Amino acid sequence: KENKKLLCRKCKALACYTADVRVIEECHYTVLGDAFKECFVSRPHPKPKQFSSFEKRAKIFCARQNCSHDWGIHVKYKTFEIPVIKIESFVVEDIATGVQTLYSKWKDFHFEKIPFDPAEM
Ligand SMILES: [Zn+2]
Repeated sequence: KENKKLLCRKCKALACYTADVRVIEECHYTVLGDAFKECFVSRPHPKPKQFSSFEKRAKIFCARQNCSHDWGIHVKYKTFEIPVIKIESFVVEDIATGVQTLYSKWKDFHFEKIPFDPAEM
């Protein structure tokens, strides 16, 4: 469908657009672009889990002051350090109507799911 906005569930700030999204291994969504790196901060994790396709390194959070809502983890995939976000952490809003949706699982959120390509980086 049309491009869509993802807002910090807790603080509503603008995180990114569906267009910036890319999918790794079919069920891991990351966000291309520098703009997005301006929205979250990484906090190292002392007891990182051990996922299958990537290596966890930290939890990322809304940069916003007095928000710091949990958005997801930051990882090493192949040779890139990239974020991996949780849909539940956001609110999907349609630009032209402001209708906002709360998804709990990407399986249910339906947009153009472009497979992550190292080209774009
Ligand atoms: Zn926030």
